[PDB]
Amino acid sequence: QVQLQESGPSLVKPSQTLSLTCTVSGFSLSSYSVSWVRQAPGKTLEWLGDASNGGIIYYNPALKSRLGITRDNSKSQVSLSLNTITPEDTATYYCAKCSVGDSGSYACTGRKGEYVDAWGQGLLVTVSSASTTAPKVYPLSSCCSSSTVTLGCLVSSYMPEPVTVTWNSGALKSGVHTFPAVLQSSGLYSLSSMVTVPGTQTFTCNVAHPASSTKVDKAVDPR
Amino acid sequence: VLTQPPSVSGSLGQRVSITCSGSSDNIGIFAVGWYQQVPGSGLRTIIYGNTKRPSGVPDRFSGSKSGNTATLTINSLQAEDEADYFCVCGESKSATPVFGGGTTLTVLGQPKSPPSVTLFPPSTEELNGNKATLVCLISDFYPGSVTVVWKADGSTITRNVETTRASKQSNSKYAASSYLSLTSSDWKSKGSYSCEVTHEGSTVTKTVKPSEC
Repeated sequence: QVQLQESGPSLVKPSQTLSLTCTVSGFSLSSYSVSWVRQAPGKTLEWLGDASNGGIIYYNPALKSRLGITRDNSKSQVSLSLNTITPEDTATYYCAKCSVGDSGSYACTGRKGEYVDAWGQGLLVTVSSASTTAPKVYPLSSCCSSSTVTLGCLVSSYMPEPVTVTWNSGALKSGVHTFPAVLQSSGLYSLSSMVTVPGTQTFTCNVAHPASSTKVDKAVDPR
Repeated sequence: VLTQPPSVSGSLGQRVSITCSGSSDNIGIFAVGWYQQVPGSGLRTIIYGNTKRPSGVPDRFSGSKSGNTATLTINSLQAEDEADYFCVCGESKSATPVFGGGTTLTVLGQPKSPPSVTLFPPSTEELNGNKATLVCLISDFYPGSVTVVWKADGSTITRNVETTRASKQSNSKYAASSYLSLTSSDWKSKGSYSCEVTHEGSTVTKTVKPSEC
């Protein structure tokens, strides 16, 4: 069964060096070229380079001065290093096995020859200068117009994922919609949880952040 | 870079096509391939050399090229074909391969649904720290793509906007959110802000006015 597996740190600080290793199984590494590709959070694919089976390493010229790619046949591994990183290097990183034969494909190397016939799992690497950071929790309300008020909490600026959100210690469950987090340009995540409810009822969101050993309860006023 | 439409819908059992467009420097001369990226999963090579399927790719996938365009055609659509599809091509000038931006294919499996939009203004507590975050929460839409436009006093805003990708809800519709991160002075320096969410040509908009909150 052909298989490629990326490994390395999932969180890297800018100006550091991102180092990944690709470990292959089910084929003889020495007999095949292996390429590195990455996919930004929302954007398209960007080809990084190729460790060809002939010993030549091809680089994306836009990144050549920052890229290193090596091959270790005796360990069934190909490696990638990327230096002087910035948040723009946040991406899912893939290694990929090329075919063996002269098609008319340019997908493998930069030049006419082989295509990519097997993809690694992909490793999401996040570039952020931030260390573990507990969230600030802010109340959300629509007080600026129906008869069913919508409330929520903004779980702001935390690292790393995940957080969990409940309302009234879990007694309030219908109407709750907690959303996946966004990664902001500050290097920190934020997410929101919203509750819509149709007169002495109070509403408190309970935010738990295991990595910083923090739990926050924030009362939200449904004015 | 090559250009393909951001999204497409099809029906079970029927035909859909995805076209990728470039110039005579890439697609006119060199071969094009197609990758399939299935939600929350990896890439799969579907086509290489314009028309060829790697072993194990079902023959209802086919590729073609005419002029400066390439096309992936899928017949007898199955649910499992829901994926993001990317074209890849050679480039004469550069050394690298170049890619299209990806076309997200929906195989229609439930009623279409417009997005619900809730827009929250910044909290006083956040404004006390001299920061202002507007939160636009978008839910219950199907198919799972929207585009978000932020406006202040009628002008389009691009900076300090972060929008998540759409994500599946537990009721099988989709959700997303968008954040506009301002300072408190910025927030107060406009008459009104709007989150405009467009879904299949129909836009749903919510507005907050600093003077009222």
